[PDB]
Amino acid sequence: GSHMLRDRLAGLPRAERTAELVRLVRTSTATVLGHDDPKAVRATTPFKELGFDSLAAVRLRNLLNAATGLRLPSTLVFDHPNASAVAGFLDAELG
Repeated sequence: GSHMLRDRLAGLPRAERTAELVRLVRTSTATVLGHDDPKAVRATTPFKELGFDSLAAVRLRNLLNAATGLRLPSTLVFDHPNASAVAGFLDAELG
């Protein structure tokens, strides 16, 4: 109906989920830079290059919060070389 939304959220497969969070992570990531340009990301892009450290590293984690439910690890933007990774760390956090 509609309320089933959630059910669908936690009802989607890992793939779709990853392919979903990824897309978000990508846009979100680039968003942290203060720009809506995904062309500046390919999932497997260098986060460090993207311009992530602490503020930009948190700004993303802050948004990613609405993409996972938690505050994500402060190292998330450290152990993750690219978004493709973030998708994982987040997935593992979702699983």
